[PDB]
Amino acid sequence: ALNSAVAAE
Amino acid sequence: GWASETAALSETATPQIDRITIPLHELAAMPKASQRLLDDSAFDIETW
Amino acid sequence: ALNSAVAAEGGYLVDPQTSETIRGVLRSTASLRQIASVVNVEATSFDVLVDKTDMGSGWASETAALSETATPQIDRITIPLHELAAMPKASQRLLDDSAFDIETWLANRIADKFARAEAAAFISGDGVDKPTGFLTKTKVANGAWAWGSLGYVATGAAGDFAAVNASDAVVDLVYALGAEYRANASFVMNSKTAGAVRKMKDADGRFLWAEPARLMGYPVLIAEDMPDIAANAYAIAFGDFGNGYTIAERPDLRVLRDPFSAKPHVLFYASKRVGGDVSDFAAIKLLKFAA
Amino acid sequence: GGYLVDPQTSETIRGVLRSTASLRQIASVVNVEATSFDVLVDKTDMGS
Amino acid sequence: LANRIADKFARAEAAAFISGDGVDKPTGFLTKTKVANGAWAWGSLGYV
Amino acid sequence: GGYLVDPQTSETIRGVLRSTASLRQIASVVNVEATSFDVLVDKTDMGS
Repeated sequence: ALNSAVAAE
Repeated sequence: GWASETAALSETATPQIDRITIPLHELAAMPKASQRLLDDSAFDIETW
Repeated sequence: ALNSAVAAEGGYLVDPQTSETIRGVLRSTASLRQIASVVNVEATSFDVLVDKTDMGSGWASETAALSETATPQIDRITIPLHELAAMPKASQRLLDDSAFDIETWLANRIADKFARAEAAAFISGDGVDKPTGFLTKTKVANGAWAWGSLGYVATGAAGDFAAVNASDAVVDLVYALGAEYRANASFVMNSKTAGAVRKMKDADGRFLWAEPARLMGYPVLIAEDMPDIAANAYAIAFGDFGNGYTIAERPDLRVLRDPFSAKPHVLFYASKRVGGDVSDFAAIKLLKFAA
Repeated sequence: GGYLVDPQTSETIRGVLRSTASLRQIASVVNVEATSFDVLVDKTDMGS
Repeated sequence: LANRIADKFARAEAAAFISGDGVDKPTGFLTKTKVANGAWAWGSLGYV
Repeated sequence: GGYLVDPQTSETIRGVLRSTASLRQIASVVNVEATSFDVLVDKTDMGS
C-alpha cells in the first residue's frame, strides 16, 4: 500500500 | 504506536506485497472411438 | 495470432487476471478478546466496582438479640482506556490506479493489526499508554494470596516441568482456582508451550494428555504473546477471564484520510482506543517454573 | 481540560464470584410454610 | 444487597447441608453417626 | 461504600462574565464584501 514505483512496496 | 495525546504521530510501516503467477496450463486427452460403436452400443458412449 | 508462449509471435495478448480480493499472510487472532469482558465505553476511563470480601450470616436463635454483621468492602479499579493509532502512507498515484479498494483493504488490515497489537497489551502490556496485561500484576505465591496480587503455583524443577511428578503442577493449578471460576475457565498458553505440554508422555512413550484445542476438558487459548518455558517464566495461565479480565473499548475504528500533510500521499490516520486490566484477582492463576 | 473527562463507572456493581455448588441443586427442595417438615419413609418392605 | 445476601445465604446453607450440627442450623449428612457398610442399620449412614 | 458516589458535573459549564459593551451599538456598522471600504467626506463647504 506504499508507492507505485517499486514493485515490492 | 500506542500513541500519546502529544505524540505527533510519525510514519508507520506499510505491508509489502508479493504477486505469485499461476501459469494455468492445460491437460488434453484424445480417445478414438468408432462410429459403428457409437451408433450401435446403446450405453451413452459420449457421456461415458 | 500464433502460439501464446513467445511474446512477439502472439504472446502479449495474454492479459493475466488478478485476484478478486488482495490476500495476506494470516496471523494469530487468538487475542483473549473472545474470553474477557468487553465493555463499550465512551469516556476517559472505565471504573469497575468489585467486592474483595463477603458478608457474615447468623444462624439466628429463637431469642438471640442479633447484633451487627459484616458488609462487603468495595474496590474500584480504573481502566485507563488508552488509544492505539497507526498512520500508513499511501500514494495518490496508487489509489487512483490500483483498482482494488485500497481504502477498505487498509481498513481491514489496520484493524487486523490492532486486534493483534492489543493482544500483546492484554497479556504482557505495562502501564504506559497501553492496557496492563495480567502478567504484570505483582504475583504472590498461592496460599499466601492477598487481594492485590495474582496467585501462582510452582512446578518444581527450574527450567522445565517437574522431574518426577510432571503434569501434577498443571492439575493443582487447575484445582487451586476455585470451584465457581472453573465452570467456565480456560488455559492461556503460546504454541511452543502447548507443544511442550503435548510432548509430555508416560513411562511407555504414549502421550498422557488425551477447534477448542482443549486440555483436561477446559479450553486452551493458543496466544503468541506469553513467555516460553524459561527459568522464572509464567508460561501457562488458567482462569475465568469473563469475570477476571475486563476490556474497555469503543467498537469502531476511526479512519481519517489526509491528502494535505504529505502532499502527493494519502496518509490514512486510523485509530481505535482500548483499555483494560484485571477486574477480579481471584479468577486468574499462573504457573511459575521456579520451585 | 483534564477536569472534563468524567470516568464512566460500571453498569452493575461486580463482586468476587464465590461457590454456588451448594447441594441445593441435587437434593429434594420443598417449599414449606410451617415450622417443620415431616417426611414419611418406608424403612422396610412387604412380603410376597 | 438483596442479591449479595441471597448469594451469602445460598453459600452459607451449603455448609449446614454437609457438615452442620443440630444447634439452630440444619444437620448435614456428615454428622449422622456413620456405621460401616455390611453392618448397616436404618438409623445410620454407610461407609467403606 | 464511598467509592460508588459519583458527583454531578453541572450540565452547562460556565465561565467568568466579561462586559459586552463594544461600541458597535453607537457607531455605524457597514456590511462590506470587498477588501476595503471607503467613505467620501467633505472637508470644506461651498461659497455664497
